[PDB]
Amino acid sequence: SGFRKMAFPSGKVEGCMVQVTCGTTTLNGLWLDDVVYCPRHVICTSEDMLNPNYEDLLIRKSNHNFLVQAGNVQLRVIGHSMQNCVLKLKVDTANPKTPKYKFVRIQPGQTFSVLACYNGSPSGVYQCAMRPNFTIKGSFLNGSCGSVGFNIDYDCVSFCYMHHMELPTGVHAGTDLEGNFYGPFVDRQTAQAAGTDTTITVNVLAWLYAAVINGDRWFLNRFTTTLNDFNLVAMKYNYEPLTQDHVDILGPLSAQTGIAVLDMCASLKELLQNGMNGRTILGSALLEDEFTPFDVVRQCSGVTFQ
Amino acid sequence: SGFRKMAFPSGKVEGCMVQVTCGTTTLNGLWLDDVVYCPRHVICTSEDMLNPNYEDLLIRKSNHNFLVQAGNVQLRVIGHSMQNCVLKLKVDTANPKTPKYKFVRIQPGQTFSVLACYNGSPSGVYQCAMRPNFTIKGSFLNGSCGSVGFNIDYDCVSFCYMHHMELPTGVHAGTDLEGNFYGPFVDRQTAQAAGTDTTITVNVLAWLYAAVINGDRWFLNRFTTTLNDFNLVAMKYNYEPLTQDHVDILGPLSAQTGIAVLDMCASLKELLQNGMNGRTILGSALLEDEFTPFDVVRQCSGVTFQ
Ligand SMILES: [K+]
Ligand SMILES: [K+]
Ligand SMILES: [K+]
Ligand SMILES: [K+]
Repeated sequence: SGFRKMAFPSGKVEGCMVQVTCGTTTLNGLWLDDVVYCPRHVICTSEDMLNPNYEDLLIRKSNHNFLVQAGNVQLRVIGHSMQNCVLKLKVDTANPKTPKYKFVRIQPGQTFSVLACYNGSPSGVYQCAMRPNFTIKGSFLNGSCGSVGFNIDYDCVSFCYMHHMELPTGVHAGTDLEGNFYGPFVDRQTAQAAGTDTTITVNVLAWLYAAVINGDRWFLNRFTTTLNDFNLVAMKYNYEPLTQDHVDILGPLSAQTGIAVLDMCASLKELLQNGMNGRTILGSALLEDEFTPFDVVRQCSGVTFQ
Repeated sequence: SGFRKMAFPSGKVEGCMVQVTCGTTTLNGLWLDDVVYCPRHVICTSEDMLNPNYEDLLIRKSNHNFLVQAGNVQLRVIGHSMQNCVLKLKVDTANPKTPKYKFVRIQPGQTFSVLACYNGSPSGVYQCAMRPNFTIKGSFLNGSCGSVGFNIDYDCVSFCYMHHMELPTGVHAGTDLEGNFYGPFVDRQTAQAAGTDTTITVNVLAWLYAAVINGDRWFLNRFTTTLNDFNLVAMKYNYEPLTQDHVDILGPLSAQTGIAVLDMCASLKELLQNGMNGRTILGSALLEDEFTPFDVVRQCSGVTFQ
């Protein structure tokens, strides 16, 4: 039945994307009700970026400094405020296409769909994971800033990511929609080290469950392990520790397949130690770690979105 | 920076997905104007499937045998016809969300976005390739039939695929939206061998160009080759022949990178012969072949969609 990097449908988010211009910067903004959210670095010139005082830069801005275009329609900015690193432009018009939404702060490991936009217009949609070092390995160009990551539960869009910058290593960094960066990053043009990246253990397990649901059973082995002995081996291969919360979230998949998490863990231990012997799991020769337990359930059980 | 399996935004297609029920079979249909398109095997019982006479089964169907639900809204079927393997249900209501669209028959190697649906509701969106054996390596479950593949050019949705069946090997087969199967497949429960699957050479090349644009240069080697000497090696590794047309299509990427196609070919030759030596290209330990030259340009140049 197959298994793919599968994104949410983008329709609900497409209707919220606007173009926001200030000074020499055009990026994207998120139009929900009568508010447009965008990265506040839109207010900076090249020179401001080196050491911005955002409180002072904003005081010196006026509503008229901001041009927001929604399609062929200029939105008039009637107010402006700043929440952490997100700029909130109050506009004259509530988006008639505002979906049900929440703003959620996700954890490292968790995945979301990205709607990459340029000039307020969607370019494409792809699935991403928040890396343990709070970066995301996006596909973003110049003008992508303001693009958002989201999940959908039933009819509710949970916005969890807004893109702010690309680091020198080519990976991306951003905020929740309350404006707080994921990770030790600041919206300043100053050198900033991503922490060292690790592998999202709980996701690799989830993906192995996915492999079992799709028939692949070769990696199932006769060994068993304790959580602690597993985490010792994990550590050595630059894997995130497996928590009890992780074991609990894998519960559904363990019940669906009948294979216990610690059993699956022992199978992963051996994959880590010995390798794959030129075999593949779900078409991959590497252990894939950008699928959450929930992502697997949703793809393997057929969860739809209203 | 970065490179992902990136699907078109699904919004324009989300509004066309309906639920079509007939007897006990529920699948998806495509609601464009006052017509709903779905796979005609929806009219078959388990027993009909073994050797259906579709002309006769349909004559014995009535408009009232078909339940079409669009959201929480029953569409009344007021007519039914059959085009090859697609059922066309005339309904009382033109879809108010019908986009600009064409129905296009794609060729093997070309890619498209799939909006996987169940019960007329989208589950996810992902990028796919028409395999050289006219199958697609989808992610589809029971009830996915009627789900469509599409591309978007400016504001126009080109529908190119409608899902009809899964083969025993777990790969999928379907029709264009005129109802003609891709490949030697029939909407009948009779054994059907997919031809042997080969690798889409021109796409692997395009993806290597993508790798070069994203900095990866290790696989570039000092060798060069003739097209014919390349195709001899390709054959041995189950790669599609490289045509002159393929070399011409890769022109843009060859110009962007400055690496000539035959030069890139020699780099692929070596990858095929020697392997990767535990190195990776764009995070992958396998040669990826589900990105067209155009897909690479589009993602690396940032083309948007309205
Ligand atoms: K600016
Ligand atoms: K075991
Ligand atoms: K495409
Ligand atoms: K070369």
